[PDB]
Amino acid sequence: ERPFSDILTSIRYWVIHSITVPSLFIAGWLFVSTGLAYDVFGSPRPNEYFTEDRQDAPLITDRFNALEQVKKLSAQ
Amino acid sequence: IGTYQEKRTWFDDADDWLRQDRFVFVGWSGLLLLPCAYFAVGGWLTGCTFVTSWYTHGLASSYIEGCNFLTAAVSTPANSLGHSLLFVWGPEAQGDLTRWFQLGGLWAFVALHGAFGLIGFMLRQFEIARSVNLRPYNAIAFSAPIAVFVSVFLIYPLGQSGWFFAPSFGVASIFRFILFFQGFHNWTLNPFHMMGVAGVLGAALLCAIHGATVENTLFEDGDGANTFRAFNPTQAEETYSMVTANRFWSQIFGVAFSNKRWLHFFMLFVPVTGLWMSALGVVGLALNLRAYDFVSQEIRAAEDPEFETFYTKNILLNEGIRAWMAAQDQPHEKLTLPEEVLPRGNAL
Amino acid sequence: KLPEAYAPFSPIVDVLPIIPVLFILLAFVWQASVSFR
Amino acid sequence: GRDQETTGFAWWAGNARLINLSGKLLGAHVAHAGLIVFWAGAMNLFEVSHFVPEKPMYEQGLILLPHIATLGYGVGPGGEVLDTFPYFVSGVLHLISSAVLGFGGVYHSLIGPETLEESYPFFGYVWKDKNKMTNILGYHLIILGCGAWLLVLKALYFGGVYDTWAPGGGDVRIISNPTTNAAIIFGYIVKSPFGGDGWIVSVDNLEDIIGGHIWIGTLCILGGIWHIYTTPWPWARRAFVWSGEAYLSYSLAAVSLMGFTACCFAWFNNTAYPSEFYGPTGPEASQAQAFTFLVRDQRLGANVASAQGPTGLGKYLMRSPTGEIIFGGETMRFWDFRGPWVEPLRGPSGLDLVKLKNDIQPWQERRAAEYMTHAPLGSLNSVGGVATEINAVNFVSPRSWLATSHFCLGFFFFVGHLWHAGRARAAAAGFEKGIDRVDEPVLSMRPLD
Amino acid sequence: MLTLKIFVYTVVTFFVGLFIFGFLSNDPSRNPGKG
Amino acid sequence: LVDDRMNGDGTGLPFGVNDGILGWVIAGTLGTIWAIYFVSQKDL
Amino acid sequence: IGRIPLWLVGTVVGLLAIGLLAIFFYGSYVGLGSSL
Amino acid sequence: IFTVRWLAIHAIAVPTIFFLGAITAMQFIQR
Amino acid sequence: ENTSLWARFCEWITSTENRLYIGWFGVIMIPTLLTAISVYIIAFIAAPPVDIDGIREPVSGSLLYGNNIITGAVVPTSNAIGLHFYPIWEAASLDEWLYNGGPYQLVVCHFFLGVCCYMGREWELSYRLGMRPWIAVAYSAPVAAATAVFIIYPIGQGSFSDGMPLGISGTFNFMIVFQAEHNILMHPFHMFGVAGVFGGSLFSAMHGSLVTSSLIRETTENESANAGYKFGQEEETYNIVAAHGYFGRLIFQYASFNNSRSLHFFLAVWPVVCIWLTALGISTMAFNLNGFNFNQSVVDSNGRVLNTWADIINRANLGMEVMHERNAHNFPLDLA
Ligand code: CLA
Ligand code: CLA
Ligand code: CLA
Ligand code: CLA
Ligand SMILES: CCCCCCCCCCCCCCCC(=O)OC[C@H](COP(=O)(O)OC[C@@H](O)CO)OC(=O)CCCCCCCCCCCCCCC
Ligand SMILES: CCCCCCCCCCCCCCCCCC(=O)OC[C@H](CO)OC(=O)CCCCCCCCCCCCCCCCC
Ligand SMILES: CC1=C(/C=C/C(C)=C/C=C/C(C)=C/C=C/C=C(C)/C=C/C=C(C)/C=C/C2=C(C)CCCC2(C)C)C(C)(C)CCC1
Ligand SMILES: CC1=C(/C=C/C(C)=C/C=C/C(C)=C/C=C/C=C(C)/C=C/C=C(C)/C=C/C2=C(C)CCCC2(C)C)C(C)(C)CCC1
Ligand SMILES: CC1=C(/C=C/C(C)=C\C=C/C(C)=C/C=C/C=C(C)/C=C/C=C(C)/C=C/C2=C(C)CCCC2(C)C)C(C)(C)CCC1
Ligand SMILES: CCCCCCCCCCCCC/C=C/[C@H](O)[C@H](N)CO
Ligand code: OEX
Ligand SMILES: [Cl-]
Ligand SMILES: [Cl-]
Ligand SMILES: [Fe+2]
Ligand code: NA
Repeated sequence: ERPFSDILTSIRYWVIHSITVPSLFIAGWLFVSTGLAYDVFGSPRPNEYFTEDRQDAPLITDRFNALEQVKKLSAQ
Repeated sequence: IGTYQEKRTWFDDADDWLRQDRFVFVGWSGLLLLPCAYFAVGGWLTGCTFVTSWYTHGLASSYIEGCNFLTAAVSTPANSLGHSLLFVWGPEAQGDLTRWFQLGGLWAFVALHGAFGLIGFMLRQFEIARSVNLRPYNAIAFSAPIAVFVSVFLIYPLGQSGWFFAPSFGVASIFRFILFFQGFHNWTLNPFHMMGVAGVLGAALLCAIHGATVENTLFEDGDGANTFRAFNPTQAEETYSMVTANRFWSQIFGVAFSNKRWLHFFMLFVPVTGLWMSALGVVGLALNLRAYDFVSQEIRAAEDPEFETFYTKNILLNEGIRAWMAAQDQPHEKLTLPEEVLPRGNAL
Repeated sequence: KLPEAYAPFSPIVDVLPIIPVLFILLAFVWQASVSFR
Repeated sequence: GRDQETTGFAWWAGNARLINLSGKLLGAHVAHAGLIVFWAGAMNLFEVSHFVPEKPMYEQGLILLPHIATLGYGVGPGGEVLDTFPYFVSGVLHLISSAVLGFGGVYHSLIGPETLEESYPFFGYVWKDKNKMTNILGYHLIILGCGAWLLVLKALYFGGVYDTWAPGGGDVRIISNPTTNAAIIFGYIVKSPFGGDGWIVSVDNLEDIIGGHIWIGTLCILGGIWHIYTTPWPWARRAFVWSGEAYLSYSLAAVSLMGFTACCFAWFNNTAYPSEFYGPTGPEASQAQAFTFLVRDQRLGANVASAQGPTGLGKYLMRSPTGEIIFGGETMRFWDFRGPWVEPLRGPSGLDLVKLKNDIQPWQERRAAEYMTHAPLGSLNSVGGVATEINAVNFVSPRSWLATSHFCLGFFFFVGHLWHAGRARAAAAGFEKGIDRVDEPVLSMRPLD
Repeated sequence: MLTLKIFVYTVVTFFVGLFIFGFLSNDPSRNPGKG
Repeated sequence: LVDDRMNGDGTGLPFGVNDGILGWVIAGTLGTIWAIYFVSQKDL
Repeated sequence: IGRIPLWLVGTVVGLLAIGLLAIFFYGSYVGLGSSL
Repeated sequence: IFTVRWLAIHAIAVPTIFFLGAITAMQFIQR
Repeated sequence: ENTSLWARFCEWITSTENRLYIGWFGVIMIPTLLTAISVYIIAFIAAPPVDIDGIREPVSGSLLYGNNIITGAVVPTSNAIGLHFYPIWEAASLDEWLYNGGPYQLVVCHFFLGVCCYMGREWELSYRLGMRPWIAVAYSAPVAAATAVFIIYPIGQGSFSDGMPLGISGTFNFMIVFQAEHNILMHPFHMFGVAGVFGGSLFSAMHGSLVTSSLIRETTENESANAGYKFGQEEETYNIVAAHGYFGRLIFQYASFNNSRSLHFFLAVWPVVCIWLTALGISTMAFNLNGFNFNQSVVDSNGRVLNTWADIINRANLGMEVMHERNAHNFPLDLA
């Protein structure tokens, strides 16, 4: 029935988990370290917070053209 | 059903598969609860980790920017977006995911999926109670968290200017929301909120008292020093002395419970009633119908420079919360107020 | 700072406070090893 | 060890399994004493290694280096550190002694005698033997009296203990003629605990401190001899529960009272806890704010005696509830604060206006580090002062740290005293496990109504 | 006003004396349990 | 001064007493309770 | 089944979790979010 | 296996490990 | 034992036949709490205005001086007093004692002694009834919280004016000022306490639902289903076998709470330990240990301050800070 006590003790679990868990950890590490998190989720880099034109907190101030405007005042 | 032939269809097979004992129960409600709840928790954990709030609120609320667990949050959209549902395909995002994250659409995603997950969860409570043939008092009790969630995350922002004034999904975000209700609504002075506070405090009191009383009337039921192994689910006798408990609390407090029915119904009743009263109060606050002032007190203090109460002190504190919080709280309002018009006491 | 004859052992010193915290956790390890009998 | 099926105690109550095992109980005690001395030595070495000599000994998060520095080990006239070798020696000696104690505790826990009566009748003890328990209590009382007389010897003959009240800003001062007046010592112990007096946090001088230590050491030695050569009276037998759990609860209540009391010493006392080593107390830096702003605003030219605040009470000087002249700010609650930089400025009636105008000392002026930062604010994750302060300075007061922690552990130990006192009473009565279910006491009582 | 202090001191001393001597007066034997 | 005051707040008064009558009534009350308990102890 | 002790597995997972929490607390004093 | 238990356990476990590796990576990011 | 004065007094005090048990802890609980009740009621009804901040600016707090139940409060002691033990005999007149805040000190001291002796009396009744004694240990958490807000916090701040006012609007005032100066919301002990009351309500609702749902028929749609049998039988109703199955099937059927004793122990211990934690959080913030301070923790590559939800909380906190005691401060840095 595998009541979660025998599987954790068995080596069959840890043979296939000595690769999957470290590979996922390394995948997350590279996902952060390659800038892919910034590119995918749109968070600005520490050097990409203030553009030369605006030096204050950005404001969306529009609804139906919000996509075009956020493309305008984002970090290019 | 009801002594009929009832030729089988696809529904009978689907019901037989869904209503089976497993590691996790699925049921028909799992067609909604499992995806909606998984997406709500995953979206919250993703927004707290990667999705920024620099565009909408002008602040950092994610782990990629330097925020803690108590600090990062899934922030609400901008007030200029109003009550837009903020779909990915909607006119705001226009099918662009990386700008949909930047536009605060993840808050609407998490909120709608959490609401439907709560719906699916209390449906699951109904389905499991029907499978085990028990009354759905768990669902009746869970109706109050659903009411609180609906009134707080839906009804209040729909009454206000937009989703921007809704609670952002986080810790410091919720603290901001709480202080905003203190400064702008005088939420402590609201009798519905007072009823909710009484309900929660009385429910915690009931939990502690009931647990301590049962654990201190546990009977012998064994010879070892650990009473926990003295319990047997097979036996048909009560594990604690209700007569002894009743006499103890009658001579300590004056009143005591004599019915386990009434004791546990009261334990169910107090927090549900408190949370429902608080939900009604937040609904009242959704339209700024707040119990902010006492007219007699304010007229008395207006015509009397001597008359002061702690309520007047609270009113003065709320004024400072509003004045010193609005400029950095609402960037849409563009409140560039100078420091001299902001109120100050002496020397601080 | 430590005296000049004990300066290389200061990084060893920097870990020594946490050993009592490690002791109660060692007791928990021993309870796990005896399977909480 | 043993299992639950024989002892009756679960793993989360495993130390109860050695209640009746004298040798294992002794081993647990000796290993725990090794843990205490190990923390002392390790934390001392950590504080020495993390010690910057130019900064005072409170911007660095050091709590026990001030404890050695109060004794006079490596302390200059004004409060400078001179050398850290006594601190290093104390840490190393504690580490080695902890190694010895840990070896003994591990030995007696693992392969020592399981029970001490069958082979070592001097150390064997049953919890119901009142004469034996008073003998052990007498041995420990004599040991504690010797420990107090050790501090007395250090103060009297070994040229130690730092006096803040010495002129110029304190000095390591050898104490001559300690006040052994019974009236003074017991008037300290029987007086009010409130703001006017303070019950035990009122010692303003090392003479009274060392006189009280002489009294406590002599009394502890005499009481130890008394307990060695006596047996508890029948009234004490009828009043107390004689079991090992009840004795633990008595010790827990006493040590929780000690924990609250030490928290109060930490927050208010500036004599046994010098400000140069522990930072300002609660009342100071608040008195120092008013004092420094008074002297600054009279250095500009504005008079401070005839200057009133927005409420008409005095921006700098006012009168206390009693007619003493005190500082006029919101620090009127802290008008009882006595400091080495205040008393020469203070006179019989009040704050001595003429002394404020003319007889201010440059070292008292330079004692503005008391006020500047270092007021016992500081937040949990460090950062600066009040909760609305920004991330500028890395400081929390050591007085704040070892007052907050000590109040927390004192309250927990009061709770533990309640738990153990109740369970000891229930054990002596016979219903620690529950109700007998065939003859419960309630059915033998008349109903209330 | 001094007599108010005298009366309160008498009352407090009375109740504290009742507390102390009542707990001295065979308190561990006031149990229904056999022991 | 404009009124009569006890002026006992502070000054480290033992058990808070500032007159001998307070110490005497404390001792008398404790002694009376002790005497009743002593002549009336051991149940009988 | 029973090849590696369950208490040993739980102990190793406990050290990994404690180390991860230590890294998380150490990262609050360095880099982003360190207020410096 | 690939049953309901496997699917639920892995749908919880895999993104949590990915996110934990991501957060451990973000611990060493400096401005 | 029957013809002796102290005997008859002892077996009247320790008697379990009283309607309310008195005991040797009750001989101290009853007079102190009756004194506190009387003084609190009289002060709440007709207390003259009292100068809380020591700045000759009294606040009313009493109904006959023009306020309602919500805004009426027995106001704390004067700041000028400090924690200097001001009873009636230390005043020259009752009017002066009332103007300086003596009723608050009287009620708070008597209430602290009364709740401590109430806990002791709970233990005493548990001992005299053959019970187990840890109901007093459970009650030690609200006593700790009351001590923290009425005694310990004034001790740490140096003035009984810092005590929580005996009222509702005064309680809110104490809350807001405490927020402004200690950041209680960002204090982990306060988070533990909030989680404790929320989980206490959660577990109370769960326990009530599971015990009220798991029944066999004994009460019909009428008052009772006694048609099977009337009162006077030991054949028990209820269930904890199907309730545990429902709770298991609710999530994953491995978090086993099949032991009713373990379930009730958890119900007892969770809110008690969390209220212990939040009471000690208040006691630590009394000595200004305060909450988390993450103001301007997030800075960019050039070092500009990126705003934060913690920064918004900081703005609200300092807005509260400039309002508190508008006239009671003469110096910039708030230390006393
Ligand atoms: C201050 C902490 C402390 C101390 C000093 C002790 C001490 C003791 N416990 Mg105990 N315990 C503790 C905490 C502590 N415990 C905690 C927190 C729990 C709850 C998890 C328990 C639960 C518990 C149970 C259930 C039992 C004990 C038992 C015992 C006794 C014997 C252990 C034994 O025989 O098995 C042997 C143990 C080991 C072989 C592993 C320990 C390894 C050594 C001794 C320590 C680690 C190495 C150390 C660094 C060596 C120092 C080197 C030296 C040269 C300096 C012993 C006196 C037993 C008992 O009651 O006796 C009847 C028992 O069954 N404990
Ligand atoms: C006359 C016999 C005797 C003596 C001298 C001691 C002495 C001591 N016991 Mg011990 N004990 C005894 C009998 C004795 N015990 C017996 C029969 C039992 C039952 C088995 C125990 C059980 C016991 C336990 C369970 C524990 C102790 C502990 C301790 C130490 C506590 C003091 C401390 O660590 O703080 C600090 C010390 C001081 C402040 C004193 C300063 C040093 C002075 C100057 C030395 C005094 C010299 C003095 C002239 C000699 C004393 C004369 C003697 C006749 C009393 C201490 C050294 C505790 C321990 O393990 O500590 C390691 C502990 O946990 N004892
Ligand atoms: C009397 C107790 C006490 C006191 C007052 C202090 C005080 C201090 N310590 Mg210290 N320390 C202590 C005990 C104490 N310590 C112990 C027992 C250890 C051994 C582990 C250490 C090891 C230690 C180190 C290594 C360092 C300090 C440092 C410091 C200084 C800064 C502390 C800080 O950074 O934030 C304080 C940290 C906290 C407030 C963390 C809170 C932990 C709470 C109590 C957890 C409990 C919460 C809750 C109940 C959890 C429930 C879960 C549970 C069931 C498992 C400060 C003056 C630092 C220093 O400045 O060096 C000189 C330093 O680096 N300490
Ligand atoms: C020097 C004081 C002292 C001593 C000698 C004892 C001794 C004993 N206690 Mg006890 N206790 C104490 C203080 C003390 N206690 C205090 C202060 C409290 C209140 C918190 C308690 C509450 C308590 C309870 C509820 C119980 C005992 C029990 C026991 C017995 C078995 C202990 C055991 O093996 O559990 C195992 C030890 C552990 C599992 C470790 C405990 C982990 C704690 C709870 C988490 C906190 C640790 C963390 C590092 C600190 C965070 C900071 C802190 C300030 C919160 C034993 C004889 C048991 C008993 O009654 O047996 C008869 C039991 O049920 N105690
Ligand atoms: C010295 C002793 C110290 C304690 C004295 C103070 C205790 C006060 C008694 C509690 C109130 C009585 C509740 C009546 C209601 C009542 O008597 O109901 C009776 C009820 C007993 O129920 P039964 O077990 O009999 O239920 C079965 C019935 O349906 C069949 O008869 O008591 C309870 O519900 C349990 C205790 C709840 C008590 C809730 C506390 C409510 C707080 C009240 C606050 C008042 C406002 C503040 C004042 C302005
Ligand atoms: C102003 C200074 C402040 C500081 C001074 C404070 C001094 C406090 C001294 C109290 C010490 C008494 C310990 C007894 C504890 C209970 C013993 C018992 O359970 O006792 C019971 C026990 C059972 O056999 O009996 C016995 O062993 C009898 C032994 C008890 C001793 C009796 C005390 C002397 C009696 C004097 C009567 C006072 C009479 C009234 C005076 C009126 C003045 C006008
Ligand atoms: C019984 C038991 C127990 C307990 C145990 C214990 C408690 C132990 C211990 C122990 C101890 C208590 C130990 C200690 C120690 C110490 C040591 C081991 C040391 C040392 C030394 C050295 C080597 C040093 C060096 C140095 C110096 C000299 C200075 C400079 C620096 C350095 C560091 C280098 C438990 C709980 C587990 C469980 C149950 C059973
Ligand atoms: C060192 C020092 C000093 C000195 C001090 C002292 C001298 C102390 C003491 C003290 C004392 C001298 C104490 C005593 C005590 C006692 C106690 C604390 C007790 C008790 C107990 C109880 C609580 C009881 C209970 C009971 C009753 C009530 C009756 C019946 C029985 C019973 C048990 C139940 C000074 C400050 C000067 C200076 C600094 C340092
Ligand atoms: C967004 C979004 C989405 C969703 C997604 C999902 C549904 C997923 C996920 C996910 C997840 C789900 C993630 C996670 C995370 C987690 C974490 C990050 C964790 C952690 C941390 C920590 C720190 C922990 C600690 C602890 C505790 C407290 C418990 C036990 C012990 C330990 C130590 C482990 C999609 C794509 C559809 C689209 C739309 C939007
Ligand atoms: C209380 C402080 C005393 C200071 C001097 C200590 C000297 C120690 C002398 C011990 C007194 C001996 C009393 C003898 C008691 C006997 O065990 C029984 N009374 C025998 O009848
Ligand atoms: O009196 Mn109530 O309160 Ca403790 O802070 Mn400073 O002083 Mn007042 O201020 Mn915020
Ligand atoms: Cl001020
Ligand atoms: Cl205010
Ligand atoms: Fe129940
Ligand atoms: Na002001």
